[PDB]
Amino acid sequence: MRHRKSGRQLNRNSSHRQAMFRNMAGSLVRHEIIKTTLPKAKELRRVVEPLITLAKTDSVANRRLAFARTRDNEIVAKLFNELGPRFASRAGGYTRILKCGFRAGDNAPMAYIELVDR
Amino acid sequence: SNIIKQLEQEQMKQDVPSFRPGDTVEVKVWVVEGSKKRLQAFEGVVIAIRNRGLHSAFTVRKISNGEGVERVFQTHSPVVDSISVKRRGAVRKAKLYYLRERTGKAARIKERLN
Amino acid sequence: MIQEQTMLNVADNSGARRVMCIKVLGGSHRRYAGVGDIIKITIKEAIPRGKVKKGDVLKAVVVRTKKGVRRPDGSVIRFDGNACVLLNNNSEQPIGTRIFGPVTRELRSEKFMKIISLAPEVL
Amino acid sequence: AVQQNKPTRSKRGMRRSHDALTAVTSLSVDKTSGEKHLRHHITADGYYRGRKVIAK
Amino acid sequence: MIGLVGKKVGMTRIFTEDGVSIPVTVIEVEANRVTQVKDLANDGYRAIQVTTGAKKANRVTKPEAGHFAKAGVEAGRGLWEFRLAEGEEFTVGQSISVELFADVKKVDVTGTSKGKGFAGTVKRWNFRTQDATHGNSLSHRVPGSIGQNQTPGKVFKGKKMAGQMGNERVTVQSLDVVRVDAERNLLLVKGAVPGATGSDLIVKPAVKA
RNA sequence: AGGUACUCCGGGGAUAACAGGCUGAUACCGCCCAAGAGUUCAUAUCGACGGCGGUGUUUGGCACCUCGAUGUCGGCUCAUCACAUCCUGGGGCUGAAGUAGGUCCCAAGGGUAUGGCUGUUCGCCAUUUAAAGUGGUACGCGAGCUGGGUUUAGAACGUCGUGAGACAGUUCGGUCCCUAUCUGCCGUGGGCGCUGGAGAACUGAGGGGGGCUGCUCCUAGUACGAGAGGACCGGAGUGGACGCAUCACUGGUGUUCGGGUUGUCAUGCCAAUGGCACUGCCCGGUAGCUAAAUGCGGAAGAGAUAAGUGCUGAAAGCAUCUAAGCACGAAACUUGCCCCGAGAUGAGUUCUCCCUGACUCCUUGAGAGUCCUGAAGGAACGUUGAAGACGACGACGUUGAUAGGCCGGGUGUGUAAGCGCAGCGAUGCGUUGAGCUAACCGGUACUAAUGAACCGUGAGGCUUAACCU
RNA sequence: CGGGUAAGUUCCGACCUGCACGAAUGGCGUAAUGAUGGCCAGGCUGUCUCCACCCGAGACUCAGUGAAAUUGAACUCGCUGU
RNA sequence: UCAGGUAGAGAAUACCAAGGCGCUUGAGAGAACUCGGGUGAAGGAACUAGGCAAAAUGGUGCCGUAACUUCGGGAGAAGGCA
RNA sequence: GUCGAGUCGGCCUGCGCGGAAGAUGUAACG
RNA sequence: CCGAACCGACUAAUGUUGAAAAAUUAGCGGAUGACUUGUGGCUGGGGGUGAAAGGCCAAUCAAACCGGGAGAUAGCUGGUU
RNA sequence: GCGAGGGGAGUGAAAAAGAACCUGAAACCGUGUACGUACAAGCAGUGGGAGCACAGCUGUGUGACUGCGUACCUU
Ligand SMILES: [K+]
Ligand SMILES: [K+]
Ligand SMILES: [K+]
Ligand SMILES: [K+]
Ligand SMILES: [K+]
Ligand SMILES: [K+]
Ligand SMILES: [K+]
Ligand SMILES: [K+]
Ligand SMILES: [K+]
Ligand SMILES: [K+]
Ligand SMILES: [K+]
Ligand SMILES: [K+]
Ligand SMILES: [K+]
Ligand SMILES: [K+]
Ligand SMILES: [K+]
Ligand SMILES: [K+]
Ligand SMILES: [K+]
Ligand SMILES: [K+]
Ligand SMILES: [K+]
Ligand SMILES: [K+]
Ligand SMILES: [K+]
Ligand SMILES: [K+]
Ligand SMILES: [K+]
Ligand SMILES: [K+]
Ligand SMILES: [K+]
Ligand SMILES: [K+]
Ligand SMILES: [K+]
Ligand SMILES: [K+]
Ligand SMILES: [K+]
Ligand SMILES: [K+]
Ligand SMILES: [K+]
Ligand SMILES: [K+]
Ligand SMILES: [K+]
Ligand SMILES: [K+]
Ligand SMILES: [K+]
Ligand SMILES: [K+]
Ligand SMILES: [K+]
Ligand SMILES: [K+]
Ligand SMILES: [K+]
Ligand SMILES: [K+]
Ligand SMILES: [K+]
Ligand SMILES: [K+]
Ligand SMILES: [K+]
Ligand SMILES: [Mg+2]
Ligand SMILES: [Mg+2]
Ligand SMILES: [Mg+2]
Ligand SMILES: [Mg+2]
Ligand SMILES: [Mg+2]
Ligand SMILES: [Mg+2]
Ligand SMILES: [Mg+2]
Ligand SMILES: [Mg+2]
Ligand SMILES: [Mg+2]
Ligand SMILES: [Mg+2]
Ligand SMILES: [Mg+2]
Ligand SMILES: [Mg+2]
Ligand SMILES: [Mg+2]
Ligand SMILES: [Mg+2]
Ligand SMILES: [Mg+2]
Ligand SMILES: [Mg+2]
Ligand SMILES: [Mg+2]
Ligand SMILES: [Mg+2]
Ligand SMILES: [Mg+2]
Ligand SMILES: [Mg+2]
Ligand SMILES: [Mg+2]
Ligand SMILES: [Mg+2]
Ligand SMILES: [Mg+2]
Ligand SMILES: [Mg+2]
Ligand SMILES: [Mg+2]
Ligand SMILES: [Mg+2]
Ligand SMILES: [Mg+2]
Ligand SMILES: [Mg+2]
Ligand SMILES: [Mg+2]
Ligand SMILES: [Mg+2]
Ligand SMILES: [Mg+2]
Ligand SMILES: [Mg+2]
Ligand SMILES: [Mg+2]
Ligand SMILES: [Mg+2]
Ligand SMILES: [Mg+2]
Ligand SMILES: [Mg+2]
Ligand SMILES: [Mg+2]
Ligand SMILES: [Mg+2]
Ligand SMILES: [Mg+2]
Ligand SMILES: [Mg+2]
Ligand SMILES: [Mg+2]
Ligand SMILES: [Mg+2]
Ligand SMILES: [Mg+2]
Ligand SMILES: [Mg+2]
Ligand SMILES: [Mg+2]
Ligand SMILES: [Mg+2]
Ligand SMILES: [Mg+2]
Ligand SMILES: [Mg+2]
Ligand SMILES: [Mg+2]
Ligand SMILES: [Mg+2]
Ligand SMILES: [Mg+2]
Ligand SMILES: [Mg+2]
Ligand SMILES: [Mg+2]
Ligand SMILES: [Mg+2]
Ligand SMILES: [Mg+2]
Ligand SMILES: [Mg+2]
Ligand SMILES: [Mg+2]
Ligand SMILES: [Mg+2]
Ligand SMILES: [Mg+2]
Ligand SMILES: [Mg+2]
Ligand SMILES: [Mg+2]
Ligand SMILES: [Mg+2]
Ligand SMILES: [Mg+2]
Ligand SMILES: [Mg+2]
Ligand SMILES: [Mg+2]
Ligand SMILES: [Mg+2]
Ligand SMILES: [Mg+2]
Ligand SMILES: [Mg+2]
Ligand SMILES: [Mg+2]
Ligand SMILES: [Mg+2]
Ligand SMILES: [Mg+2]
Ligand SMILES: [Mg+2]
Ligand SMILES: [Mg+2]
Ligand SMILES: [Mg+2]
Ligand SMILES: [Mg+2]
Ligand SMILES: [Mg+2]
Ligand SMILES: [Mg+2]
Ligand SMILES: [Mg+2]
Ligand SMILES: [Mg+2]
Ligand SMILES: [Mg+2]
Ligand SMILES: [Mg+2]
Ligand SMILES: [Mg+2]
Ligand SMILES: [Mg+2]
Ligand SMILES: [Mg+2]
Ligand SMILES: [Mg+2]
Ligand SMILES: [Mg+2]
Ligand SMILES: [Mg+2]
Ligand SMILES: [Mg+2]
Ligand SMILES: [Mg+2]
Ligand SMILES: [Mg+2]
Ligand SMILES: [Mg+2]
Ligand SMILES: [Mg+2]
Repeated sequence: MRHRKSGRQLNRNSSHRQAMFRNMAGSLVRHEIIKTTLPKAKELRRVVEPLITLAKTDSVANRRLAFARTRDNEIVAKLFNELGPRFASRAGGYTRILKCGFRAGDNAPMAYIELVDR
Repeated sequence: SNIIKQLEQEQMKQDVPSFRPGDTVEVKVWVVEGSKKRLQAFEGVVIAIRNRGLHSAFTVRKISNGEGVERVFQTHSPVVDSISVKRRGAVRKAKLYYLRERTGKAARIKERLN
Repeated sequence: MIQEQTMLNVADNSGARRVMCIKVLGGSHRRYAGVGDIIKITIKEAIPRGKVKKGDVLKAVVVRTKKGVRRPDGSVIRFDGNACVLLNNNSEQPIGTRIFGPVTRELRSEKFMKIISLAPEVL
Repeated sequence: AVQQNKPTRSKRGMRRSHDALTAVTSLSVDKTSGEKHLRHHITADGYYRGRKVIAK
Repeated sequence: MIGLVGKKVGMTRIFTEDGVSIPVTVIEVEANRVTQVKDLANDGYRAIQVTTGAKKANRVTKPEAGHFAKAGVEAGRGLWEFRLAEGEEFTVGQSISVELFADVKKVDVTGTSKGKGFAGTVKRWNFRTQDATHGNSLSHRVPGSIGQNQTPGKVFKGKKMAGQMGNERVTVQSLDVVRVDAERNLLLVKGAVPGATGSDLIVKPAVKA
């Protein structure tokens, strides 16, 4: 049973999952749109959108939290200097997912995920 | 959740004093022996607190007549007549289960000055 | 929560120091004895000139347990060890004359009133 | 564990009576580009619900 | 004696003044609305059909809406029947409230138990496990033997095996009625009842009593 | 003349060891006669000398099946039946005062120990229990587990033998394979049917589950008894074991939350952080799942009975429970309780909803085709769920709280960072119960749930009644 | 027979009635040594009472590739009998 | 044959350098059951042929250490403190 | 003594009754 | 003596149409010696070699492998249009 | 896909003689049509037999329902 549980295992262990979404969150902030599998995209929302919410309040402590969660200073700078202000009046929902068919190699269901003002 | 909130709010005590893990508290509980009702004191260190609304509880540890005893009180129970802090303790942890392996000098808790 | 093979301390001055439960009395397949339950015991350690000897088989009433007792409001009382009071195998009256440490109100019955009266504290 | 008797071609077909594929019920038509597409998916040219959502 | 349809709100406790904590299941019983009365002449048996709660119009089909409209009542979230005793009478469109239980001491509560999915024999039927060690090969939670030998040469019907567990109708009998609160549409029964929070419950006066 | 357990080939179920079969001497269980025992008294209880059966349970006889293989003793797991009944229920007789027994009859609903020793089954012992039943099921169960014993190859002792070797003598060591086609069984779907289509609520043929019991108290120290002792009947409470549900409480888990900390590498460095070391090691803990947690259950009642007890009553002027007639009588039976259930093809009922076009051809009929039409509803797709292996089932799709985010709260952890102060410094203190906080609660259209398209039709056979036209 | 255990067909100490020990196919002892055989205790624990939860890899679904033993023929049910 | 850094007695071990790699099916899901692991209330060998497996102990310095002995041992006995 | 027409128990013989408990399911007329 | 490399193989689980015709994983023994290892040499089938298990002598051992006597013989089993 | 493979064109008496090449059997696997088949229990046939389709009352195909019916070899 998994009654009321949240989060996808994605056939990984916990440290792999955490590292993967740290990399993928960085790619989405950097490129503003990426293509990935539909389940990974849905999981990425719960990682990236709290980072943008954090970036709405610029302070030393918040930059350090964001650095702790991304480990990339170029990503932290873009979060606080660009994305935070771009989304300052939006109450959540900073990303959108667009389904785009099936991967050739393994028939995986694919999707684009982008920032909503891209 | 408003229905159960209303049912729980009307039963909650309004005079529970503030206390922390590490404090020494005295709890007065009702004891019935036949037709008579009287208050019995239980005084010791608060080693755990469960904050859960009407279901709040706290655990008090004492060494009584050569034996360690723990009592888990249900905070809003009418069996508990009153609670009072005798001494304020200075600890770091929320739960002081490590005191179960300590006696005498090793089980002392520094006083919290404030 | 006492079962066969559980070792218990002795809360009296009968002379026994350590006893082992060898039967939970009072029912087929009965698993556990708690506070206020009668068990069969064997004496595993005794003081030299006491009233009972190592290897004796007799009865006892459990008076303190680590699992504890629940009260009608949901509260719990737990002790640091398991302890019992030795009883005569036939009359089920205590063998010692003194009781050590606290006991609980679960003993407040006609059968164990002597224990209640001798105890230094009843919780 | 293994069969004692060779199953027949009839029984083989009966087992496969649930294997047939199902065609897509119907495709959707983009209101701007007129492309057909899987419903709730973008078109081959990058439209969704009439908006050019992605380049190429 | 008829029952009422309610909703499992959750569990809590009622402290009494004498120091007892009573665990209770909180059941919300909104007004049950009589949608059809069945009788011997037309239906061969005596019962009422009730509805309760509310339903959004665009999820009410035309066959359902016409049935509610004939009774003159607003659509509820479902329909349930209760057989009538010999001296019981109701009329279509009548509302029945939780005050029905005002003087009822004990009730039976029926619900759909929580779903455990596919369950093994240890959990489903309380089978004992085999050795964790002492040489056991791949057979720690498995069922063991399932029959005899050449006689009878088959497995008997009703053999206890793994399969779906829970998610089925269950009745718990003879629960104390702790409080009837008609102003808040509340029924408080002592103890637990089947089903998850939010699920439908059927409450009737206890059959054993 | 011998050995082979270091072994080998050709054969045999022509022929043994296991299990089946036939048989029933033997075994076990009934019964008949009644010498006697029992103060008297054959029959309360035993029953000598002898007699007659039943079972298929023992030890055996036979050699019919299997030697181109039907794996063994014991344990473990899971059972199922019989009744010659161990407990509980009902009863007759007693050498039955009571309590407690003896013996026989009825009764198979449910229940029916844990340990020490030994490979043990068994048995003895310790301590329980209402009781610790007897048997059948390949001495039930190794394509379910074990492998201690028996029964390969190593080695030794006693013993036998000149010796190789041997011994249901002993001793230490010694590979247990199989991905389930069919039957069966547990679950879960798809198809078509049920006669116009569709959405619901049902009826209940039939099936399954459940059915155990202790102790204390009252009745009552009453009845009984010289005392010692000590009830029936009836009532109340509280347990054991078992079962179902649940998570409010008490707790476990909680690699998705917070903190402490060792070694090391990195982010330029300080400070702050991250990676790796079993989650590095640990301390706490939310939701969920859960037992040790806490609610509930076994029934009462009814019907027809078993053994047994009777009423009235002749045959047979009496007597007689029986022949006619009438009445009691048990956990067994049929119900009552819970669940499934119309594929119940004997395919049932009730409520509601929907469809009221045109034409042509033919072999002329429950015929075929084209045009127009496309309902109720369904499905699909999407967002999903204390629903779930997949199907299925439930919620929701902008006329929207379905999921994520967001806002507020709760909970958990336990006073973040930065700055300042004190101290030589480790560190302490202030800002500060701070900061962070999953699955929780209450809100909120910010994101994603698209207009459509698809399936499903167009008033529903014949015959005969009844009623009206 | 004694010891150990509530209880000990094993173990230890004895007795001698050695079925069928016995002196280099050596007798009786023996400190140390042994992945050697037997027995007991402290610690320790999911071995067990009695299992619960969790993390991973399979099992399950989708896409790609794609085996095996076996097989007289099958329209391959229960029971009681034969 | 060669043998860097930090910790370390070390060529053990942990994390790294130079250098080299992610192991030639993937994507989901988050049932039973199997495999490899983590934690567990109360009890603590009751398990079993047998404590099998697991849990546990574990370093350095110092204090201290019995029977027995072939005088070497036994001995890191045991136990304890920092 | 009353009561007023049958009564009693051997033998042989036909058919029946009890004696009569078993294991997956009626299951000892197919 | 403790313990890596190196040489072994006591226990358990897995695996048993294996990743492997003897392994993997966690533990285990020896580890300056009757030690271990490279290269080359020698011993030949009733023969070798053997700290001895009938062990080993190319995945073969109570008498190796290959070819020949050879279509050994088969009072046995199968089959025979 | 500057593929594989194929369709045309052309050669030839013939290309279902196209190089995976004379003939091209059987097992085995398909597409199309006719009839049967979703209340029915077993060596699957045989005797009886309705209905439907087809070709000219008959011939062919199918076979509802029903009596009977446990393969072959060896030993
Ligand atoms: K269960
Ligand atoms: K010979
Ligand atoms: K031999
Ligand atoms: K016989
Ligand atoms: K016989
Ligand atoms: K008899
Ligand atoms: K044989
Ligand atoms: K049995
Ligand atoms: K009885
Ligand atoms: K009797
Ligand atoms: K019975
Ligand atoms: K043993
Ligand atoms: K024996
Ligand atoms: K057998
Ligand atoms: K086996
Ligand atoms: K066996
Ligand atoms: K078998
Ligand atoms: K079969
Ligand atoms: K039944
Ligand atoms: K809980
Ligand atoms: K919890
Ligand atoms: K670090
Ligand atoms: K009479
Ligand atoms: K129907
Ligand atoms: K939301
Ligand atoms: K601070
Ligand atoms: K601070
Ligand atoms: K806080
Ligand atoms: K000699
Ligand atoms: K000597
Ligand atoms: K050894
Ligand atoms: K030894
Ligand atoms: K390392
Ligand atoms: K799955
Ligand atoms: K050398
Ligand atoms: K040799
Ligand atoms: K060779
Ligand atoms: K030779
Ligand atoms: K040709
Ligand atoms: K061909
Ligand atoms: K036929
Ligand atoms: K043959
Ligand atoms: K033969
Ligand atoms: Mg959720
Ligand atoms: Mg995978
Ligand atoms: Mg890690
Ligand atoms: Mg066969
Ligand atoms: Mg298929
Ligand atoms: Mg579920
Ligand atoms: Mg068990
Ligand atoms: Mg194995
Ligand atoms: Mg295993
Ligand atoms: Mg030998
Ligand atoms: Mg042979
Ligand atoms: Mg035999
Ligand atoms: Mg026999
Ligand atoms: Mg024969
Ligand atoms: Mg013969
Ligand atoms: Mg046979
Ligand atoms: Mg064979
Ligand atoms: Mg067989
Ligand atoms: Mg009987
Ligand atoms: Mg019966
Ligand atoms: Mg009954
Ligand atoms: Mg022992
Ligand atoms: Mg033993
Ligand atoms: Mg057997
Ligand atoms: Mg048996
Ligand atoms: Mg078998
Ligand atoms: Mg197996
Ligand atoms: Mg063995
Ligand atoms: Mg060995
Ligand atoms: Mg096996
Ligand atoms: Mg269906
Ligand atoms: Mg039943
Ligand atoms: Mg809760
Ligand atoms: Mg907790
Ligand atoms: Mg934890
Ligand atoms: Mg630093
Ligand atoms: Mg690194
Ligand atoms: Mg590394
Ligand atoms: Mg009754
Ligand atoms: Mg008469
Ligand atoms: Mg009863
Ligand atoms: Mg389902
Ligand atoms: Mg807090
Ligand atoms: Mg910090
Ligand atoms: Mg918050
Ligand atoms: Mg003895
Ligand atoms: Mg002894
Ligand atoms: Mg001896
Ligand atoms: Mg000798
Ligand atoms: Mg000799
Ligand atoms: Mg001599
Ligand atoms: Mg000699
Ligand atoms: Mg000699
Ligand atoms: Mg010697
Ligand atoms: Mg050695
Ligand atoms: Mg596949
Ligand atoms: Mg059969
Ligand atoms: Mg180094
Ligand atoms: Mg290394
Ligand atoms: Mg799953
Ligand atoms: Mg898993
Ligand atoms: Mg496991
Ligand atoms: Mg562990
Ligand atoms: Mg534990
Ligand atoms: Mg803990
Ligand atoms: Mg513990
Ligand atoms: Mg212990
Ligand atoms: Mg034992
Ligand atoms: Mg045992
Ligand atoms: Mg071990
Ligand atoms: Mg370990
Ligand atoms: Mg050391
Ligand atoms: Mg007769
Ligand atoms: Mg029967
Ligand atoms: Mg070797
Ligand atoms: Mg190894
Ligand atoms: Mg050594
Ligand atoms: Mg060494
Ligand atoms: Mg030669
Ligand atoms: Mg030999
Ligand atoms: Mg070889
Ligand atoms: Mg030879
Ligand atoms: Mg010749
Ligand atoms: Mg030849
Ligand atoms: Mg070409
Ligand atoms: Mg030619
Ligand atoms: Mg050709
Ligand atoms: Mg062909
Ligand atoms: Mg039928
Ligand atoms: Mg049909
Ligand atoms: Mg069939
Ligand atoms: Mg026939």
